[PDB]
Amino acid sequence: NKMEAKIDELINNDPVWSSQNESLISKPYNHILLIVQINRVMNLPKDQLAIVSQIVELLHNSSLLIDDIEDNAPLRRGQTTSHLIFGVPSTINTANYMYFRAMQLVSQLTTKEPLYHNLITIFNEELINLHRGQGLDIYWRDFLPEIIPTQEMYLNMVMNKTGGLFRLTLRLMEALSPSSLVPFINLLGIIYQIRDDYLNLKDFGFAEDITEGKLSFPIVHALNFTKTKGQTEQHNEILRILLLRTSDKDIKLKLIQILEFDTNSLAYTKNFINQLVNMIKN
Amino acid sequence: NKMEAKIDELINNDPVWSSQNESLISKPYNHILLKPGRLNLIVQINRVMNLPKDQLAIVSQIVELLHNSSLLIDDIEDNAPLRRGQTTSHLIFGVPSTINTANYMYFRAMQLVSQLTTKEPLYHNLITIFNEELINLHRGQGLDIYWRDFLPEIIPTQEMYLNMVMNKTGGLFRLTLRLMEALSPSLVPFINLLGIIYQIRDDYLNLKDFQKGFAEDITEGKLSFPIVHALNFTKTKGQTEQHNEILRILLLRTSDKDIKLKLIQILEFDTNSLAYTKNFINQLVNMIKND
Ligand SMILES: CCCCCCCCC(O)(P(=O)(O)O)P(=O)(O)O
Ligand SMILES: CCCCCCCCC(O)(P(=O)(O)O)P(=O)(O)O
Ligand SMILES: CCCCCCCCC(O)(P(=O)(O)O)P(=O)(O)O
Ligand SMILES: [Mg+2]
Repeated sequence: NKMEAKIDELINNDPVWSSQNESLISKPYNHILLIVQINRVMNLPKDQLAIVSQIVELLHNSSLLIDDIEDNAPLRRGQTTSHLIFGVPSTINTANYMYFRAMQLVSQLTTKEPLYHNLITIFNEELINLHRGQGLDIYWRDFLPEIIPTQEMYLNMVMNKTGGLFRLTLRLMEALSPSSLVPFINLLGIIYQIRDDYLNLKDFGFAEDITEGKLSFPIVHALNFTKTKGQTEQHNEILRILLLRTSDKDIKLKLIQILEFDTNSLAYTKNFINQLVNMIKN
Repeated sequence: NKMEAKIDELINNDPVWSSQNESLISKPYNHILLKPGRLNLIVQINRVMNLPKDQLAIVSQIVELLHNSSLLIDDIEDNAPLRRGQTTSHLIFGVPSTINTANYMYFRAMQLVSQLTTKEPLYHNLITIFNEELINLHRGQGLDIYWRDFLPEIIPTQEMYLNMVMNKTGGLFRLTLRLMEALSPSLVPFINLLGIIYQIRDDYLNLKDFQKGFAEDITEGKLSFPIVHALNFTKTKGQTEQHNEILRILLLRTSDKDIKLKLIQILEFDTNSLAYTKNFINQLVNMIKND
């Protein structure tokens, strides 16, 4: 009787969610928490610009939470990663929750049915590309040495992965522009990712990419260079170190030395970046 | 300048993605499809809804994709060793690929919504429903995981448990119903009640089948309906030792069969949570059938 009235009230109402439940679920996210120039070309009413910014931050910060779980990373922005503090379970769920909260902010960008559809299609396509690229980068790392990607394979993976959020931001803005730079943002994403792989080793930075076993741009060059020159032992030593998932700084340095002195992959990568930067700068 | 050409063809084209690539990253998902898992429920609701078969199939693929992908994530979150009688995908392909693939399929499911219509207004409503219920699904899952992982910081009351279920289990049931109603050329209250019955019966059988199954909810430390009743019952009656012993067992995350059986028998004889739950289920069932 009393129970029934309560069940009645419950099922006839929208699901109950308090501001306090929201805070509990947002903890892994708030922890990591600690465009306008592109707008000098797009000129979006500071209104929409606010939402696009929130969308990008939600996606970007959430994808980093997941990326850190996927790479078992101990640090991010100089502090202990969220999953080590709140646990992997809550961190995955919170990150995924923020993906859908970002998705909901898209509807406040516009109610114009034609443009709305376009915005959700862009959001959908680029999150698809982001995940395809991440899945490929993860697959090569976790199945090593089953597949050693080539430079071309690596660049296609980057166009999907890194290119995704770069293209997402640019395409949303362009579509809302009251006034294509995609080829340019793509080049920019490639530069940013290769430089990120390069600096991970040069700052050595804990050179966490080695510990993670990542097929970075220099590693890909080094593996294909040693394969081509028939340097079996060197090729194998590189694979052996990546497979150790080691945190030993001496071992990480040993690999970096193979890359500096045997395959000259760091100079190779620097050069490649300079040629890309030149394509923009020229 | 030959690199320049390659680079140019690269950046001026859509990202390259092959069917071989698609197959590689689909492994964790394909594995959960190997064993049968709904198409039923959808067809029953269609007696009321009358969706043409070609659209019913698409709603069906959407719910399938989301449900299966949810289970991949759920199993990682509960560190479940088995799903549908087989080794769990994360244990085979690893947590990283599995998280990524499950999340990838959430977006492939979203992409399918546009195979339902070309009418802009209706398209917008379907996406909004999709979006709302995925938000609700994660809100309830967030709470369920939080209570379990930070126990004994929060001991939910029956009411909090029911709101968590309305969000979590209610999410897929309402998503399915709302999409169909929005397509039909409200049974929401009914579907909410069906989901609550479904979840509580699920919590109940996980223990009763062990007292044919592994009472894995105990190994997972879950604040199930019978556990919620027992924790509040022991607190209310001043059964301090049993209240703390229930907490200690959950926190063990144990696979020991005898320890799980001890906890189930505490629910059976000491707190009468199993009988309480069996009756709560019957009463909810009565609210329907008798109407
Ligand atoms: C589906 C989530 C994909 C997130 C990818 C984010 C890129 C992260 C890196 O920038 P980081 O791990 O050095 O922060 P990447 O070098 O591209 O792996
Ligand atoms: C309408 C949402 C789906 C309802 C059906 C759920 C079936 C039960 C399982 O989720 P489980 O027995 O592994 O917990 P499935 O694996 O999909 O059969
Ligand atoms: C945002 C992911 C939500 C996943 C929800 C999965 C519910 C699965 C269960 O049906 P099962 O773990 O017994 O298969 P639940 O009893 O509700 O945990
Ligand atoms: Mg990096």
